[PDB]
Formats: sequence, C-alpha cells, structure tokens
Amino acid sequence: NTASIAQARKLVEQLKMEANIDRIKVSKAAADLMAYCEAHAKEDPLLTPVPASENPFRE
Amino acid sequence: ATVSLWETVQKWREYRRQCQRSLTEDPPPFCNRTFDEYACWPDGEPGSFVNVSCPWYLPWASSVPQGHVYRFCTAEGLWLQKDNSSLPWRDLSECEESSPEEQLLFLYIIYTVGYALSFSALVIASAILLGFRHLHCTRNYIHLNLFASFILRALSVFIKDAALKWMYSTAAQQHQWDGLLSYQDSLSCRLVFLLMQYCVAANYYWLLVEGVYLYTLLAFSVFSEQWIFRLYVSIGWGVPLLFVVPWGIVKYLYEDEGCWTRNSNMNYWLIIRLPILFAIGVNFLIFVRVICIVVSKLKANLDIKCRLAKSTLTLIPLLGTHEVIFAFVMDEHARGTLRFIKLFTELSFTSFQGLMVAILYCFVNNEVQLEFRKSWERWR
Amino acid sequence: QVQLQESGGGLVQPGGSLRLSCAASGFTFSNYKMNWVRQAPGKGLEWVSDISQSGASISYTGSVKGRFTISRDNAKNTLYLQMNSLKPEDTAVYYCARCPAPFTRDCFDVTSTTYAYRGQGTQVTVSS
Amino acid sequence: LSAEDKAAVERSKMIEKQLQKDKQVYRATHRLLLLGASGKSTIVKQIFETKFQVDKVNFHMFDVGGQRDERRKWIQCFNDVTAIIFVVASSSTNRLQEALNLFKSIWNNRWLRTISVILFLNKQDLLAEKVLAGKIEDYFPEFARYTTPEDATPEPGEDPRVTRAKYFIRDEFLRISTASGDGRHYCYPHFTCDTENIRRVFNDCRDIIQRMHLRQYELL
Amino acid sequence: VQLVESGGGLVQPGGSRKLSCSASGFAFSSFGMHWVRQAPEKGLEWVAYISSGSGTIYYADTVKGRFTISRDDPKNTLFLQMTSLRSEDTAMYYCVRSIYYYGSSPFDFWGQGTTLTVSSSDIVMTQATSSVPVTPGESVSISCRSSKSLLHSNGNTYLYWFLQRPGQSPQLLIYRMSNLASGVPDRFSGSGSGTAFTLTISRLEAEDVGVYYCMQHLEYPLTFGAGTKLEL
Amino acid sequence: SELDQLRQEAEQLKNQIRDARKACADATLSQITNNIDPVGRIQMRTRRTLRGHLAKIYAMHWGTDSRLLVSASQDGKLIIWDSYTTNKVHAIPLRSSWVMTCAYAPSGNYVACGGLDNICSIYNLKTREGNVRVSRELAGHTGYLSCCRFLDDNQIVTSSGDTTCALWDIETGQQTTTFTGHTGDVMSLSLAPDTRLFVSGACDASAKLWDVREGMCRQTFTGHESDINAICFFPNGNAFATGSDDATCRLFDLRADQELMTYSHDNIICGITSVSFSKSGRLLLAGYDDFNCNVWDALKADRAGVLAGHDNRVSCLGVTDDGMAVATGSWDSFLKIWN
Ligand SMILES: Cc1cc(-n2nc3c(c2-n2ccn(-c4ccc5c(cnn5C)c4F)c2=O)[C@H](C)N(C(=O)c2cc4cc([C@H]5CCOC(C)(C)C5)ccc4n2[C@@]2(c4noc(=O)[nH]4)C[C@@H]2C)CC3)cc(C)c1F
Repeated sequence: NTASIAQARKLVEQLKMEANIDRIKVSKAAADLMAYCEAHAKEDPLLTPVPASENPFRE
Repeated sequence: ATVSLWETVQKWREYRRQCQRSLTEDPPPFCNRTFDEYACWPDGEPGSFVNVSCPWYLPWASSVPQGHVYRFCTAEGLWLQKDNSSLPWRDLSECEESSPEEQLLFLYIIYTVGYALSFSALVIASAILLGFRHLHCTRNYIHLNLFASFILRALSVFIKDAALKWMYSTAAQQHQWDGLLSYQDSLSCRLVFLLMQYCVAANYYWLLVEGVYLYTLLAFSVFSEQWIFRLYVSIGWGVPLLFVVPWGIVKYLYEDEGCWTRNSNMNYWLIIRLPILFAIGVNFLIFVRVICIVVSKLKANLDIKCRLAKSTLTLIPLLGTHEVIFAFVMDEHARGTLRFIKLFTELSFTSFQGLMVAILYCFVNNEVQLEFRKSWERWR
Repeated sequence: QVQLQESGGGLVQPGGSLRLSCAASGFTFSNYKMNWVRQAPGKGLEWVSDISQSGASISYTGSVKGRFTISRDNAKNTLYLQMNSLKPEDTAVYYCARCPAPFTRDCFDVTSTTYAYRGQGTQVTVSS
Repeated sequence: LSAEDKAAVERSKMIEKQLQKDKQVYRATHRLLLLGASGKSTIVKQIFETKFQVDKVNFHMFDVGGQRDERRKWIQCFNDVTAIIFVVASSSTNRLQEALNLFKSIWNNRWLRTISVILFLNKQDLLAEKVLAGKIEDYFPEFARYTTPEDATPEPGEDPRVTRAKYFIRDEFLRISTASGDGRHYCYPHFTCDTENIRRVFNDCRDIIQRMHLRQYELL
Repeated sequence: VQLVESGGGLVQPGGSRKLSCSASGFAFSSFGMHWVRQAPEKGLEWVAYISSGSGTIYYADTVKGRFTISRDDPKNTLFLQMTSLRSEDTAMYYCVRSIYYYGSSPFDFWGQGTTLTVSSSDIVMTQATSSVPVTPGESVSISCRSSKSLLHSNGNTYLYWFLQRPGQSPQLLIYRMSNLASGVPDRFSGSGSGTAFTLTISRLEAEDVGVYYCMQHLEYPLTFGAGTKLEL
Repeated sequence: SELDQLRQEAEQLKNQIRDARKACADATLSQITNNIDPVGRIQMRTRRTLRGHLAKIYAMHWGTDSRLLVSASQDGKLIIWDSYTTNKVHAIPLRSSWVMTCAYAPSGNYVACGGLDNICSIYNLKTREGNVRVSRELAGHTGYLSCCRFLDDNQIVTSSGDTTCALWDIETGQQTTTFTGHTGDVMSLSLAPDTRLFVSGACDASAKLWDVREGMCRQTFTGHESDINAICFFPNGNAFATGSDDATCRLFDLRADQELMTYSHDNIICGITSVSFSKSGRLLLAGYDDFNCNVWDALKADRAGVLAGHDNRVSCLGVTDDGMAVATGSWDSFLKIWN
C-alpha cells in the first residue's frame, strides 16, 4: 500500500517523462525506412542472390 | 513319389561309379561290356538277348520292377541299329513313362510372391529409414539391418530357385547331365549353399538381436548405446558366421557329396538347426517377457483386449515368434495329409514376415508418417 | 495495449447477488481464455473461475460451485461474473485476468501481485 | 585441400569424440524437476542442482526456488526433463487449488505434453489430524458425492475419513490429469511421510522410460 | 606458460636418446607439439610434429624413421626418441607449443631447448639477406621469398615470422603473414602476397636485435629460411 | 484515495500519449509502400548443418567476423562453430546445464552465457594458457537471465526474468546501472548499431527503449498483446521489430514512437520466438513455434519466403553482420545456415 503508491508515483513520473518528447510523423519515418531499405538493397546477399563464386557457404 | 532331377543325377553318379567298379572286373564271355551312360551292359555274347532290369537311377525307377529292358546283340557284333551307325538296339519300351517342382508349384508360387512382395516392401522401408535422416537412431538402425537381413534371405531364396530353374531348363532338354555332376562336384556350388545357409542363420539371429535389443531397452536400465549397438551388430552378423562356417567345414570333411545337401547323419544338420532353434526359443522367452511387461503397464494404468491384441499382433512378426508353433519337430503330420498344409503355412508365414515387418515398422509407424507429412508440406 | 477495465461491485448483503464485469480492450478477446482471480484482504491471490475461448469449457473453484456463474461476450469483448448468495468469507478484491497465450489451455496467472495481463480489479465487500 | 585446416578438422574430431562421451554420460542421467508450492533432505543421505545415484542410475534434480512465481517462461526449458516431481501440501487460504491449477497448467502446456509427473502429497499426517479434529469439505462440495475406491488399499492405522479424503485428493489429481491426455505421459501419485521416497522415484522413472520405449515400438 | 626440455649432452653416433619436454602452465592435451632444431652455427629447421590426441604424426624427411615423437598427456610431457644418430643431428632442440583452430596462433611458445651434440619435394623459403645493419628509430624492412605460392584457396597465407634474440628461445612475431601475436609490440608489421613477403619494423627501438626466421606452413615438412640478422 | 488520483493521472497520461501518437499517424507503412516491387519467392536453402549438440539449442549469436557462431545448448555445452567449414572450434562445458542465452563479443574475445542459475558467465577465449576459462561470473539478478549482449569488450548488458535489465562492468564485476520499469519478465534485448540506446522486449507486451549512458526508459511501446519473446533493432537504429506469443511480428519506430507494421497471417496460430533483419533491413526473418521460419517483407508485410527445415521448434535466429547467411537454431539440436 506504500510500495504500491511509490510504484504509482514512479509510473506517473515515467509517463510524464515519456509523453514529453517530439515525434516525427509516421509518413516521414516510414519514408526514411523505405529510403534506407532502397539505398542498401544492393548490399544484402539475401534478396539479391549472390552467386556461388563468392558465396562462402557453397562447396 | 517326391523325387527330382537333382538327386536323380546324384543317383546317376552313384550308378556310374558302382557299375564301373563292377564292370572293371567282369569275366570274359559279340558286343562288348560298354557303359552307354544310360544302362549297364555285362560281357555280351554273340546272338544273346540280355534282359536286365530298368536302371534304378530313374525317377520312375521303382514303378517298373517286374519289367526288363532287353537288348539282343547279334553275331555281327552290333545289335538292331536304326541305320548304319554305332548305336546298338537300346529300346526302352519297358522303362517308358511326381517331382517337387510340380507337386508344390502352388506352394512355390505363393512363397515366391511372398518373398517378392517382401523384397519390394523392405527395399522401400530401407529407403524410407535411410533417406530422411531424422529417423536415424539406434532402434531404427537395428530395424534397418534387420530389414537388410530379410532382403538377403529373400535374395537367397530367389537365387536358389531361379538357379534350379535355369539348371533344370538347361538339362531338361538333355540327358548327359555333365555340368550338373561337375556342378555339384565343384566348390562353387558349396560356396553358394554356404552363403544361403548364412543368410538363413543371419535372419534368425537378427530376429534374436531385435528381441534382445527391445529387452535391454525394457529391462537393463543401465547400458551404453554405442558399445551395445556395436555388440548387437556383431551378434547379428558374425555369430551366424561363427556357427555356419564350422558346419560348412565339417560337412566339407565328412559328408562331402551331394554338394553338401544329403544330411544322412542327422547330427550334421542338427548342428546348424540347433542355434536357429536357440534363437527361436530365446526369442519366444523375450516375447513372453515383453508381453508380460505390457500387461503390467496396462493393468497399472489408473478395454485392454484391443490393446493386448494390437501389441501381440505387432510383436509376433518382429520377433519371429510364429515359428514356435512349429519349432517343435513332431513328424506325426503324415496322417491326414496335414504335413502339406503345415509346410504350406510355415513357408507362407516365413515368406510374408518381411512384408509384415516392413508395414508394421515403417509404413504405419507414426514417426515415419510424420516425416512424410512434414516433408510434403515443405515440398509444396 | 492490454487493458482490462473492471466494473461493478462494492458493499452487498450476505445472501444477496451481484454481477461484476470486465471490459477487455486491446486484444482479440476470442483468442484467449479468461479467468476471475480474487485476493482476500490479507490472503494472497487465489483463482476463482475459468472460461475458454469459445466459452464452451468452463471451470470454477471448489468454494463457489453453483453460487457463481462465469460468462463471456466475445461480441462485446467483455467478461461477466454473476455471483449469487455471497458469503462474508467471499469479500475480496476481484480481478479479470487473461491467460497469457492465445489458442492454448495452460494458465499461469495468479502470481505474487505481478502479472501484467490482469486489471486493477474491484473491491467487493460482504458485510452488515 | 586443407593445408593446416587438416589440424583444425582433427581438433573438431576430438571435440566430437568428447561430445560423444558426454552424450553417453548425458542420456544415462535422468533429469527431473522438483516443483512445489521438506521432501528434499531425505535424498542426499545416500542449492538448485542435485546429482544423486540410485541402483547405479544417475538421477539429476534441479530445484527452482530461486526464481519468481511467474512460471510460464522458465518452465519451457524443462521440456527435455524425464519427470516433474510435483509436490503438494495435502493439507493446504486454499493453496491446493493453486496446486491443482499448477498441475493442470503443467499437464496441458504444449511443451510439457511429453512429461510425466511424479505427484507427491506431503503432510498426509497433517491432513489426517486436520480431518480428525475437524475444513476440507468447506473448500470442496464435490467431496460429499465421493466414495473411496474398493481397489484403494487402506493404509493400516488411519481413519476411514482420512482414507476417503486422501484418495479423494489423489483421484481428483488423476481426473485432472486424464481429462486430456493422449496416453503420451501419465501421473504417478504417492503419499510421503520420512523414509526413502526415492525408491518410488526410481520405480516411477523406470515406468516412464519403459512406457516411452514401449510406445516408440507402437506397442502402446 | 612453461616448457622445459631435458636430456641433452654429448652422444656417440648411432646411439639413441630421449628428449623430454615437461609442460606446465597450460592445458597440454590440446596442443600440437613440434620439435624444431637448430645446428649450432646455422638456422632453425623443423624435426617433428605430434598433434593433439596423438592422432597425426609427421616427421621431417631427414629424420623420418630415425626419430620418433610421442607425448604423455597425463604427464604433460613430450618425448623425442632419437635412434641412429648422425653428425648432422648435433643441434639445439626446441619444444614448440602449437594449437590449430580458426584464428589460433600456432608456434607461439618455445621452450629453452637442449643442446644435444654428436662427437665422432619441399617448399624452399629463400631468405633475402644474411645480415643487415640497424640503428634505432628507422623502419627496418626485410623480405622473404617462397618457392610456391603460400596463398591457399581460403585466403590464408601460411607464412610465420619469428624473432630470435641472442641466447633466447625464438618467439613468434607474426602468424599468417599479417597478424601480430600476443605480447608483440605494435612496431612490427607483415605484408606481401604469394611468394613475396615482407616483415617491417617501423619505428625501431632496442631489445630487437636478433635473427628473423620465415616459416612456411602451407604443407609439411615445415621449412624455414636461413634467417636475417639485425645488427648495431 | 491518493492512489486513486495517481491512477487518474496515469490514465490521463495514457490518453495524452495515445492522442500524440494519433496526431502523428497520417499514413501507415502499408500505404506508402505500395509503389515498391516485392521480393518474390526466396528459395533460401540449408547450406551447412551444425549437428553437434546433445540437447536442444536454446540460443545463438554470430560473431562479428560473420564466420564464428556461438550456440548454447541445455546439455551444459556452449560451442563456438566455424560456419564456413562446419567444424567446431571450442566446446565449453558450463556450470549449470540450463543456459537460456549466449553472446559472442564484438571483439571476439569473450563469450557470455546465462540461464536459470541467474548468473551471466563470461568465458575468455583468447587466453594464453590454452583452454577457455570463466573470466567473470556476474551474479546480481534475482531471476533467470534471458538475453545478454556485449556492448564492447569491457561491459555487458543483460536482461533477466525479474523485470530488470542491467549494465555490468566486467572488469569490476557489478552493475554499472540497472534498468527497471518492466512489470514482467524481460525475455530479450537488442542493441542499436551505435550501441548507445537499446531496446528490451518483455513479458508484459511492452518494449522499452532505454538509454545506456543514463539508465532511464526513454520510450515505451505497447502494440503487442502477449509476452514479447524477441526483439531486434532495425539496421539504422530508428526502428525495431518484435514478436510475441500472439503469433505476430510488430515493426515499431523509435522517432514515430508507435507501431508501424503488424506482420500476421491466418495460418499462423503459433507464438513466435526469434526475429532478425537482413543487412538491408528488408527481410524481417522471424522464427516461429510451428517448426518453420518466415521471411517477411518489412515493407510489404507479405510472406516473401518460408524457411523449411527444422524438426522441432526453432528457438533462436541470427543474421551475420555482412548479411551473408541466416542461422537458425532449434530444439532438435541442429543449427541450420541459410542463404
Ligand atoms: C516348392 C518346394 C520345393 C521343395 N524342394 N524339396 C526338395 C527340393 C526342393 N526344391 C527347392 C527349390 N526347388 C525348385 C526347383 C526348380 C523349380 C522350382 C520352381 N520352379 N522350378 C523350375 C523349385 F521350387 C525344389 O524343387 C530339392 C529338389 N531337393 C533337395 O534335396 C535340395 C537341392 C538343393 C540345392 C541347393 C542349392 C545348393 C547351391 O547351389 C544351388 C544351385 C543354388 C542349389 C540347396 C538346397 C537343396 N535341397 C534341399 C531343399 N529342399 O527344399 C529346398 O528348398 N531345398 C534339401 C536342402 C534343404 C529335394 C527336396 C521344398 C519346398 C519346401 C518347396 F516348397
């Protein structure tokens, strides 16, 4: 009942500290994610299949 | 009657040897005392009609004792030939005319179709336990070379009866029989027969190995999987060799003829029949003990007729326990012709046993069907 | 967000009746099975009742067989507990608690006042 | 073609040989989980872990007393265990309904569905004297409609009310165990108290290993 | 951390000895062990190799049959049984620790060795220079050449570089042509390609004058160079 | 009561946070990623199979050289694997047989593990005395360890099943800081690329973005609806993906502070247990309990690939730092490596 209200006070403190942040709009953030995936789509060997000449798991 | 051409050419060998060892001390008597490999001839006389019996090496030999093949050599030294040739008058109207390739041909086709379907079912089972790699364990390895042993015994039986089909086909049009007599005289025949006896003993001891492996899963809680697996492979393959090759050499030393297949002194066939009987008896002991364990588990489970029936009926072909109903040698089935139906059902169950274990230990095992379902879903 | 807002309950006459409820929001209510859990004053939390996903399989604790009845409205996404003939040992704080996994039967949700898929609960008092 | 990589493959083969030796010592050891709400100082006579040996069989006991009561994530790790030795105070408030729910959640959890449960009911003399001077019937109205099974052996010395309550708790655990089970794992109840309970754990574990070996030959 | 060899002295030719190597300070049973000798006024050359668990034993061609290496893994002890000695087997013998896993650093620890004197194809590592004069401070670079491309298929150029200070056990400098060993200061560096190799002590300072050996490790028998000496 | 007005204030604060998230929610990621081409049927296939363990493999972590890989199994073994040539390097016996996590250091020198023994043990690989030794035995958590990741060579972050993550200094042996604020067991954590603010998914369906140099939960994400079993940061450190027992993955964004994409499917009724991204950040790999894994498209939310294979449930999953392969580890004692 006192540990409960101390837990409640720190929960309300955490929500005050977490509410008071700036938030980039979801269209801009998802545009940034899409731009990161499109910029680095050339480097990953999973969606671009790297051939057996330099894929080190093919014997 | 129960006489075939195999023992007929054995008797023809014996006939030639005793007739040779008799006619090499014939007194002087105008035909000579020649042996035309079909009939003996004594010291012939000019203008004499020798009326001798039918030679006893024939299959129909006991059928005509009252008759007599009779041939008359003239004073011109050669008998009533068909034309200008050296053949004497060897006329066989007195000796004129049941073999096991006719009397049991229904039995033949049923046990060879049993071994054929078992050979197919076991080669599919060996593929379905090797080519999945999730099914690999000690238990499936014991089952796996058990399956290989059923394959090897069925191949023994195939090579046996097909080889006799080829040999009776290649000597049915002939009478000189020479490659057969030199075949049984050869050691290649004895090596092939020893290989077949090894296949038989290996199948019975792999049934014994399956029994002792299931027993040591149930009873011996303390065991090594690795060392006792190597030990069970050794018991399965080498111990049949360990009593087959002493049998082979003692038959090589002491009853050499017949291509090792006459077994007159019953001790010699007895020393190859006893360890197989030991497999069957010990395996019945394990069958009784395992079914007693299953009955204990069911009456302790805090409707059992179906489960006991399913347990015993899936355990019998795995352990070969069915041969216990004729492991006792009675020899009194020759009254009411039940010996034929006894031999029928015993070769029939021995033929189908490989099919029964291939369907009860791969094709309805839930883990193999789980591997089918999961390899079909990841195949789509 | 897993949210379990309870409703109903307070002072009530012994022998009387009551019906308390839990509006469950933030999750597909049909995939989970639900429980009522109670905590007597002083005593720890104890289980009261289970209702399954379709509401078919149903369970109560020993002490309240016949006296209580649990039900669920998957359409309204809510969980009802109809209590009848309440006794003075049945005063407690009541909790709607969902079992943590979807599509399963097992539940692990009566823990030492730390199980986050459990609402704040209502005081229900039987006195005179 | 493996210049000094040959020596690395030879090192790996020695690693595989040592792991083969560890496999031989691993499957010869029976892991079992003591889970309750003493029964443990009667075992080391011959803090989490325990390795003991009965009839030259290595048993391996892990106690989970140093965790929290949220059990749902760390109990998955015991799916390869051989048995969960479940301990319930047979005179438990009503802690034993919590014990029934814990057993049911053990029994139905989709990774513990191959795990048999060795069920120990401690404090049976406490239940005996509580029903003697009494309680349990207040918690359980289904106990009125209960009859002692005729095959249930009476422990010589105790009251018939003690037997009917005792075997009621046992058969009620059995009803919760067999309400949903494919025959893939069973429950082995006993009654402790003092002497060596470990013989029952030995016999039980042998029963579990034998039933698993039997039903992996489709004999069950 | 500790290797002691034992069993030196002077032996008449044709005889037999046993060099012993007591190891203390590391788990002995998981190390390939090499015997590597040196003629008393010449450079090092390899003798023998027993692996971890004694399952792979290689010898040099000039001792193949005459010597026999074994090890007692409980006694942490290495054995070289030397039979039919010749005049050329007069050498300082060395017990070399060597582990072979991925990224491991073989030939990194070397015992004090023993003097064993007698009184009565392959990869050829061409060392570049007999001796080179050195003042402190500069970037002393010394080269080495192979008779066969040490670049394997997996990109592991199996060239090792060894400092030997005067009167000291020859310690490892560089394993696999580019990697510094543990405890080696940063001033050392290694470079090159197949059959073209370069050790470089940029920013030289003292406690560095020694003979630098150039070990092939692409295939047995492991051959060294003649060694390049630094001076003052 | 005063507890009641604090709960009223906390409810007003949830309202304010939900309003702020709603105000910045103009177009979902499914909307503005229609104009992108999909990936297609990705026939990833088993390349190596690391068949060495005795019990179930409970965790795995790749090296940063993309070749070595630690697998921790519950037979008491933790063995480094050379993936390129499928041979072992070390085989470390543990103290407690129940390890639930492992971690390969980015320097390659140490390997952490930990489990029901409530202790993160740090083994030293590069010692000059031969065999591996337990270099540090960090014991301050009160519940089981669930995940652990090295920040660098010197300090390790752990998460436990007593609602706490913790930053530990290894050279001293105690917690530099704690991270409290969860209400359930913290099943996993995932570092950022810059290793300055990590996330933790827990058993209260809430993922927290912490700050390592402070110790405060700066952001808190509530999209899921069951215990979060895995978490993985997106390769630029602006987003992260989670997965739970609710059979879904969820891509959250840190700066947008809310859930962006919910990767679910009708045939998926099993909980999921291990997530990782590819190097581009396009394939969200996610290992499930139905013995499969799924290669989701992080922008189309389509099942681009389905990793077949394992015969018991996959339990851990890790993509190399050069993105070359994906290693899965299951409860059938086998590691699979996929390209
Ligand atoms: C149908 C049937 C037949 C028989 N039966 N009874 C007999 C025989 C056969 N018998 C076996 C195969 N055939 C046979 C022959 C030609 C056939 C067919 C069908 N179509 N065609 C065209 C056919 F079925 C055959 O007649 C043979 C003729 N015999 C032998 O003494 C005989 C010859 C023989 C030759 C070889 C080997 C040694 C090494 O090299 C070899 C060349 C391989 C010979 C191995 C064993 C042999 N034995 C035995 C045998 N007794 O039974 C077997 O199986 N063996 C006693 C030993 C166990 C007379 C008694 C028995 C049963 C229970 C049965 F149901």
